[PDB]
Amino acid sequence: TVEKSVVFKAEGEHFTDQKGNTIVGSGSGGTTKYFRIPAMCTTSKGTIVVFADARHNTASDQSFIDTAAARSTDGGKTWNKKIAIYNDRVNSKLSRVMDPTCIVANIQGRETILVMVGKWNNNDKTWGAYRDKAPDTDWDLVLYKSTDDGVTFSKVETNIHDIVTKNGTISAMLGGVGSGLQLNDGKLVFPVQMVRTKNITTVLNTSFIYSTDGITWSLPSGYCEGFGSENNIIEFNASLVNNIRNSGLRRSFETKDFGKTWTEFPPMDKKVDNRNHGVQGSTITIPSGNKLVAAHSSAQNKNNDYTRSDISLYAHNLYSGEVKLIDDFYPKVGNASGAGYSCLSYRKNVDKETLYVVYEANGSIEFQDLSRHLPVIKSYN
Ligand SMILES: CC(=O)N[C@H]1[C@H]([C@H](O)[C@H](O)CO)OC(C(=O)O)=C[C@@H]1O
Repeated sequence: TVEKSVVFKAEGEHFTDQKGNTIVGSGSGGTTKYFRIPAMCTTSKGTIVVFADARHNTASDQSFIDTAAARSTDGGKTWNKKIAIYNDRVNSKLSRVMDPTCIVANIQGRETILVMVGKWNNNDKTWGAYRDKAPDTDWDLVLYKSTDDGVTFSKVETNIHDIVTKNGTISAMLGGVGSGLQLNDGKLVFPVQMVRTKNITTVLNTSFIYSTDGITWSLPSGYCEGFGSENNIIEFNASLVNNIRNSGLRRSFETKDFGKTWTEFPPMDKKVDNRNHGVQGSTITIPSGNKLVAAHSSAQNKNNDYTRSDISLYAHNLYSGEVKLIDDFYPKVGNASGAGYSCLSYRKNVDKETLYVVYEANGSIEFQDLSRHLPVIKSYN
């Protein structure tokens, strides 16, 4: 409901910690240096909540990171900002909570926003390098919830570290990045990515965790293949269908038996090319009369490298398999330090439909209202 705004400004934000002290980052004036990995959830009140890594010192994945949250009640025009989740502060160089996935859901009648992030403290290498232990002792996956429309967040005591430990073949697990979903039966579903222990031949796999209450979670028995593992899931006739990052063409599989076996989903499989290395992308459904349409954002990556230019919106005809570029909403070369991620959010509140996007823009997170494209996306079925 603004057409375009900056949510978090690289070298332009100041945050305080739990005691009220400023967090002196490496940006000019001690600001947070860089923002990455935006996740957006919109509530039934019309409130927009945006999470992102506040990477205080560098754009690097292995650095000092807190999860920042921004809340807008005026359609994305102004943003109220704070830290939603603080890292443990064991190591000032490496302690981090990162890569948010959010869900807005009604759980037993209460509208709740959930945010899940991975947490590390002493690991100095990329998470894919730690495959000895089940799970890695430095890792954890933490879940916070808000029941007051995004204003306060508190930690949820979960059985997630236990189901991973009981599985015995997973070194670490992370959300798929962006947003999860609530199924038509009420269950919460987080798409997940997992690094398997060193003896499993596949390093990475994709799957999901599910819960009825947000507290006790379960893993299905099967695994989808991994590719670039960041992924989202959509519900389509109670198949669950994911859409996975891959170097080159994105992949899409379907489960008809709730996570026991996955087979390629032709309407979305290999339809968008993100070229070299791959990028995270956001995929959601939009109802169109009694049919569904899948809306998707990811980078065109015209330079075929880490600059991941041209973050675009696509519509996927779930019936015919046709794909159409609806809008290249950020038609710029990104910063190779960390670029190209995005998150879509669609909501219809009473009779008002909104389609919003948040994305990485040279270290900052930008917001755009894309609702003007809904007629065109809704026609693709
Ligand atoms: C936890 C973590 O490392 N996440 C990072 C992810 C990961 O490194 C890669 O998917 C290999 O596993 O890569 C990137 C990236 O811009 O490509 C950003 C994420 O923050």
